[PDB]
Amino acid sequence: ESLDLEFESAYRGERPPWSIGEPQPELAALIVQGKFRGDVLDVGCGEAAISLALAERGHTTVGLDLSPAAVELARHEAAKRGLANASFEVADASSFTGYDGRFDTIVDSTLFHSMPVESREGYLQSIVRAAAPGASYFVLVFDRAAIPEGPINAVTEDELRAAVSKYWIIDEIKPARLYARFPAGFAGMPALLDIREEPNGLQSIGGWLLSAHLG
Ligand SMILES: Nc1ncnc2c1ncn2[C@@H]1O[C@H](CSCC[C@H](N)C(=O)O)[C@@H](O)[C@H]1O
Ligand SMILES: O=c1ccn(O)c2ccccc12
Ligand code: NA
Ligand code: NA
Ligand code: NA
Repeated sequence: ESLDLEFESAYRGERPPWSIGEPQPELAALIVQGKFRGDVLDVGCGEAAISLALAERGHTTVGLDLSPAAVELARHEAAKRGLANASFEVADASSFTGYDGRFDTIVDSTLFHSMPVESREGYLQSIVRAAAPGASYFVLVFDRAAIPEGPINAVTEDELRAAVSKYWIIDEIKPARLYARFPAGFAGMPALLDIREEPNGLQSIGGWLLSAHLG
């Protein structure tokens, strides 16, 4: 019912498959299209490869994660790179304040399914409160067709639309790939999940890419 210990352990190295050392490809694709604007919030940032990429491009970025190990790793990576633009804080995405009207772009790179269904309303009210007028919002989340009921709260397209449309104006929801480097034999033989083998030793699982804004 709570993943806090699991995420803390995965970041402490007791490396996470989703820590691919680059922003998620579906989200990098939006960055090159010029969709990321002004001050950015990387919500449930983890090791924050997307925050680092945006800070290198000139954005002032803030990454929030419930995991103190994730925050420390994100801060350690920004310091190795000599980034002054990127900051990180330990926070619960479902219930945080102190950033009223701050951000022009809010990105959720796989945080969405990493919290309980019941926490979604608190999370959506928190990020809207943290949004500047006319802010953009991007979500990359697992598809319920690929990830079953259990520790991960993956969504159907209709479920994602219903949840987010209450708070933001949705521009697009389209199928997407979530990339990771899984260990050999991950999820068994035969495999209990549909894991696609990708070029450059990567794997991917089915998901959704949502694009929204305030207007
Ligand atoms: N309630 C919550 N508040 C903030 N972060 C949370 C959270 N629940 C889960 N998380 C974080 O959500 C992340 C999901 S994993 C994805 C991490 C990163 N965005 C990436 O793309 O690599 C983890 O870092 C986890 O600690
Ligand atoms: O194994 C995973 C557990 C949680 N998250 O969010 C992921 C994201 C992308 C790829 C893999 C994972
Ligand atoms: Na969580
Ligand atoms: Na669950
Ligand atoms: Na696509």
